[PDB]
Amino acid sequence: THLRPYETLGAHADTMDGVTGTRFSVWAPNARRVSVVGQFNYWDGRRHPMRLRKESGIWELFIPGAHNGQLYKYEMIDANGNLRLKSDPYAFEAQMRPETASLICGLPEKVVQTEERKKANQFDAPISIYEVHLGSWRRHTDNNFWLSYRELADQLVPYAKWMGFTHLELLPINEHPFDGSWGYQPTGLYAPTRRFGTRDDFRYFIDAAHAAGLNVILDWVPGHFPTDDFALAEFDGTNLYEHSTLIYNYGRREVSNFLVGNALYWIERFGIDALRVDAVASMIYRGGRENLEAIEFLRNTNRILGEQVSGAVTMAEESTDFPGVSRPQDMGGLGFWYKWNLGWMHDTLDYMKLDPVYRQYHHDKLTFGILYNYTENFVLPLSHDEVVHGKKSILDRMPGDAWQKFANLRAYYGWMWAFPGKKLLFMGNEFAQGREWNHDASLDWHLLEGGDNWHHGVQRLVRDLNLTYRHHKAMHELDFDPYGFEWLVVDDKERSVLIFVRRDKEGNEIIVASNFTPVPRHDYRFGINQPGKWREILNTDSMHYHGSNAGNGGTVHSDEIASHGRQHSLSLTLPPLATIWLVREAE
Ligand SMILES: OC[C@H]1O[C@@H]2O[C@H]3[C@H](O)[C@@H](O)[C@@H](O[C@H]4[C@H](O)[C@@H](O)[C@@H](O[C@H]5[C@H](O)[C@@H](O)[C@@H](O[C@H]6[C@H](O)[C@@H](O)[C@@H](O[C@H]7[C@H](O)[C@@H](O)[C@@H](O[C@H]1[C@H](O)[C@H]2O)O[C@@H]7CO)O[C@@H]6CO)O[C@@H]5CO)O[C@@H]4CO)O[C@@H]3CO
Ligand SMILES: OC[C@H]1O[C@@H]2O[C@H]3[C@H](O)[C@@H](O)[C@@H](O[C@H]4[C@H](O)[C@@H](O)[C@@H](O[C@H]5[C@H](O)[C@@H](O)[C@@H](O[C@H]6[C@H](O)[C@@H](O)[C@@H](O[C@H]7[C@H](O)[C@@H](O)[C@@H](O[C@H]1[C@H](O)[C@H]2O)O[C@@H]7CO)O[C@@H]6CO)O[C@@H]5CO)O[C@@H]4CO)O[C@@H]3CO
Repeated sequence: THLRPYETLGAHADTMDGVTGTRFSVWAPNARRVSVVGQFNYWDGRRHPMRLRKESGIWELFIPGAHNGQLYKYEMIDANGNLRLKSDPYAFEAQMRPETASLICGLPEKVVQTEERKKANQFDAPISIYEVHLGSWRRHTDNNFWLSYRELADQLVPYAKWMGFTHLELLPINEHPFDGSWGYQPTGLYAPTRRFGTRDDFRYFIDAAHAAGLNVILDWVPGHFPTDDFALAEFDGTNLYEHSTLIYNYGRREVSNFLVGNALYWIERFGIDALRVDAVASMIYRGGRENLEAIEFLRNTNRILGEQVSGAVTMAEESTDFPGVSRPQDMGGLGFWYKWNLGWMHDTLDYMKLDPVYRQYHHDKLTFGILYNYTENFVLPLSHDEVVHGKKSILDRMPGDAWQKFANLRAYYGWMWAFPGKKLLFMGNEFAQGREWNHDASLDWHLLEGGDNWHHGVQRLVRDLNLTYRHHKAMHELDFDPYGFEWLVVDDKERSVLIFVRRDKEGNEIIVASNFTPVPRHDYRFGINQPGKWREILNTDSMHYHGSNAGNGGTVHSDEIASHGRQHSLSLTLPPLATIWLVREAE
């Protein structure tokens, strides 16, 4: 099939009877004369000129002498044309940023997705995502140097495992010239950025995450076009990948193939378990208002991906409300598995930002999320996009003095981990970093030095939340089935107390109660479905995270006393600015 253009183009290693070498392949429909430079070729085009094939379009030439390990570029005349030293677009590795040349390397081996890594990707799974910018997670203390891929294999991977995440999500690791793009303005789409080491160093890093029982989600940018370093624009002299606001042309089957391959490339040749596409709204908008060319391309890919690599999922962030982004292509379209719930993020943060005394008027911000919960398969994200550009850290959004801010933050996490939808937390959120995220420095790990403090408390809470959320199927099995969620107290606006139930397929119930004001609530009676002995399995006010240790303090048995149109009732202590999770003890 014509499906994986990385398996044939690029710069492979082939044999031509005994004599060994490097079977090159580029792509230009016009051009007129393209050849190969490098260290095996003295960087001069009149030593190895390359021969065209007219039907397909690929200029090529086996070369007996150039090995895996030597630098190279290309050299072409174009539609008329000029002289251009073009970079291989299928460069599986790229030189350091002196000249940004390519490098002769093969395909890395091949990874078979396990059945356990597929099982961690499915709708009924616990999914907690640690999202990380590899360039600013951590840095060496003495010189502020990046950690390598192998150092991240030793430090980021165990830290994520211990913290209880199921997934690691990397910002784009495309090669790219500018740090401050974070990876969203790429040059080498097929090359693991050399900032952190070789391509095999990065492959080693993925096996390590895999060894630790982590899936790796990769941020994938098929919707951002290379605008820097002349790399992919006016390439052959005409407009191949580029069109005629410097966007892509997903027209030709060989711009499609380039992209479809790149998705397949990471999943198959590194072991990547999920891809996340950002800004689908900018991809399919800006005939109709739409961009029907890009709608077809996503719809296509997510069906191709669903049958080739049947276990690896896709996720999307769409900033309008294009309907059914996470619904099958046959009707609605797009065909992703998951979608980021930005609406939820905006609504709940707005709620958290409110002075607690004003919360009674904005109850709607917490209860609205159920309405549209079953229109998409949702990821509750607390992303990098939320903590830069003057938007503040998540911690600094909270009202109150220091202790009140932290208690607020803990309750919000308590609530978030209970609420229907998968989970995503950006690095530094877990220890309540005070400052906005700075891509040019390490995170504020200095906060965690010295005596045990409030940041230790939040980090502990995130790990307990992760471990409690995994474990109990009620917390994660039925995110997308109305059966998995039922309000117990939706309408206590006055006191800002919200209670609801989570449910597994067996029908076990976990009660989540949030008190969003610093007024302690004693003897708060509410109705329940399953009478019996009840017990706290989670309490954001526990002194373990530096709360006041307010709580129910033991087993609590219910009463046959009606409440909220229900036959039996629990009467509980609700701690101030706090959520608690209750479980039913078996009889
Ligand atoms: O420079 C020689 C250096 O070469 C090799 O470094 C590699 C390394 O593998 C990677 O770190 C990477 O370097 C990156 C950095 O990671 C990136 O953050 C940035 O670094 C800047 C820093 O942000 C900034 O602090 C400062 O760095 C100063 C630093 O304060 C001093 O410690 C001093 O560094 C010297 C070291 O003491 C010494 O070990 C040696 O370093 C080698 C290293 O052995 C080797 O691994 O010499 C350096 C002097 O360079 O001075 C530096 C100033 O450079 O400034 C830098 C730059 O803005 O920069 C690079 C991004 O390319 O890649 C390098 C090389 O490929
Ligand atoms: O703009 C959206 C919505 O905003 C306001 O709704 C509040 C509501 O006031 C709160 O009490 C709470 O709603 C809770 C309920 O307490 C809880 O029972 C459950 O709701 C379910 C209902 O039991 C059930 O009726 C059904 O709702 C259907 C129903 O056929 C229609 O009502 C329809 O809703 C539309 C309304 O016609 C329209 O008024 C507006 O809704 C407003 C609402 O006016 C206002 O009070 O638009 C909606 C479009 O949906 O459709 C729904 C099904 O989609 O199913 C619900 C869901 O389980 O859960 C809710 C949600 O937590 O919170 C909401 C939101 O702030």
